[PDB]
Amino acid sequence: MDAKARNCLLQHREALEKDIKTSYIMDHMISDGFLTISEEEKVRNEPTQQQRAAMLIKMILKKDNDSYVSFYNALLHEGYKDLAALLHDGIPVVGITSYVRTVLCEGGVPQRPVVFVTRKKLVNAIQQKLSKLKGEPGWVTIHGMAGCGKSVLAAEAVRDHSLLEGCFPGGVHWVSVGKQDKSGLLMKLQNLCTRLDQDESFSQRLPLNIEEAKDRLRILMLRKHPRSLLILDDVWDSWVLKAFDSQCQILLTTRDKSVTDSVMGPKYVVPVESSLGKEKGLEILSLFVNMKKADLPEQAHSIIKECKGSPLVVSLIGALLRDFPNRWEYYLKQLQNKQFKRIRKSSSYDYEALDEAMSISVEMLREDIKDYYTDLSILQKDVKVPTKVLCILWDMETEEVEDILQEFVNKSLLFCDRNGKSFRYYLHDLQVDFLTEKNCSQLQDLHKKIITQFQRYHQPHTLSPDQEDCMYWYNFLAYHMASAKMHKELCALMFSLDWIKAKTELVGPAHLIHEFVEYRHILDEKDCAVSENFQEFLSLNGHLLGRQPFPNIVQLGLCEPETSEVYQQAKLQAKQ
Ligand SMILES: Nc1ncnc2c1ncn2[C@@H]1O[C@H](COP(=O)(O)OP(=O)(O)O)[C@@H](O)[C@H]1O
Repeated sequence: MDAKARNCLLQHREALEKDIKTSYIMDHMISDGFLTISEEEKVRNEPTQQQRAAMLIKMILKKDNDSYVSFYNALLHEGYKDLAALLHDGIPVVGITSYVRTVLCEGGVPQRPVVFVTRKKLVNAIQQKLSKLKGEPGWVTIHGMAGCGKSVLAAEAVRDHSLLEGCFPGGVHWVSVGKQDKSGLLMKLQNLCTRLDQDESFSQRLPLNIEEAKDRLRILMLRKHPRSLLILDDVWDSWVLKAFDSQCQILLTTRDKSVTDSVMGPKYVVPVESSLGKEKGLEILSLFVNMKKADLPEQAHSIIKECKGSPLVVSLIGALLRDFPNRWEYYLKQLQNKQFKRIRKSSSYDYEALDEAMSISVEMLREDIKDYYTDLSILQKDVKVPTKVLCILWDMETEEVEDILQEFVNKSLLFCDRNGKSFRYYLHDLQVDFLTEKNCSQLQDLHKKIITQFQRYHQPHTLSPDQEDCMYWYNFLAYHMASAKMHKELCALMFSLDWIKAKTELVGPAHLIHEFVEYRHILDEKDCAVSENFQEFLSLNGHLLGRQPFPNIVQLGLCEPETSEVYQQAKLQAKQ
């Protein structure tokens, strides 16, 4: 390579080694043809994250100008903005540019699926509607059935330099919404407000209710993110859309086109066909198995027919065929002879083919990871979970956890959004439904497992927002205990001035109040009454909690009726 390049590479090596995770970086470099499979295997055998990184950078140092740029592009693709900035210095000569790769990563837009086929006519129709917004507020709605590929479409539509530069110089921000209640949407809006004001030029505290969050979003889009697009993935209710109605440009996906009825301004719509066509389905298969479409066996056309146009199902089956290469007849027959049993029968969706594909794929998991996949049945819809949460669940180190999860990801059984060093894992809604149904009888014990494992790494009072899993536990500790039916632990957590103080000072009272209401049904008569004590203490004082300067929770508790357990706890602390 160039002298600029090497000096620059050699110069930033320790910075690179320190921070980069190599797995998805190498996936890109392999695809670009600048890194071999044995080179990957040699890197993956290094015992640690940094030694994997050291090994790779050593290999790249003995490599041409194009590898540097490929590696540069993997860094942007994977969210290593600041490390790539240091490599920009030494960049040699060699619709998706570096600009697109950085803008989308910055906005948290999902990377392309493991295997990806173009859908040009749909992508162009979305881009055409987005180009009609002309720097003014408006709504573009992508609508169609669950799993038809809307979110992949929305991400591809913005994966374009001219559109981005010409229409949205302020960038794009992706919000994963899904089906939400008020406190669920609030959690999403709080996280969004944090993302949109990183340099902290506006309030350090979170919005504490939907009205405040709507207002803060309005200010951040006006003052920080003018001429930008907000992308809302999977909106179920028109009331949710009103929370975002703040003079913005919005692209959203939905199963229900009527979600835009409570909202005003320019409205454009792109219907997505319920089924991927035969040829595109075959193309997905061919890319998974690495052959030309015309060289596919005869079973391929039958398999596509059995997949009923669902790209998730086609992908599950394609990954199986890649993994077990001469079994086309065997897997066609399993798909035709459907053995899986849906209890929660009907839906807004035909599960038949997805259930069977999931069932076959899960069955073929090598035996020492089958139980790990079962554990993921406790993952919720529309929650992207940080690696650390699974380290805790499995008592394993980060490298080992991430390796196991990549095996699921590579089989389309799991998804991973990468922003540089931060890794977050999620399931498609339809996969949550499958696991919940498959493992229904284990679900309580799995929820109990996470609480048991959490209690060896943390204490509730030990939780701090610098750590990557912090908000997961504030948001979902009570949820998991209640799902585990662990009434004792739930009471010990929630019937606590300390917990109220800690949680309200971060996120305010609203979710807490909802958790008291939602989980009260698992409690005996005695604890149910104390639940109500705490709930009314929070509702009474709800305007005060989480607002700086923070109220004295002991003083507030001493204003509760003397029969109240809140008062009795407040009395003890006052003395102590
Ligand atoms: N263009 C595409 N090429 C390859 N796979 C796709 C494509 N679109 C969707 N998929 C597959 O289908 C799954 C579901 O797509 P997604 O966009 O999440 O659907 P929806 O948002 O409509 O529920 C993805 O995780 C991926 O496996």
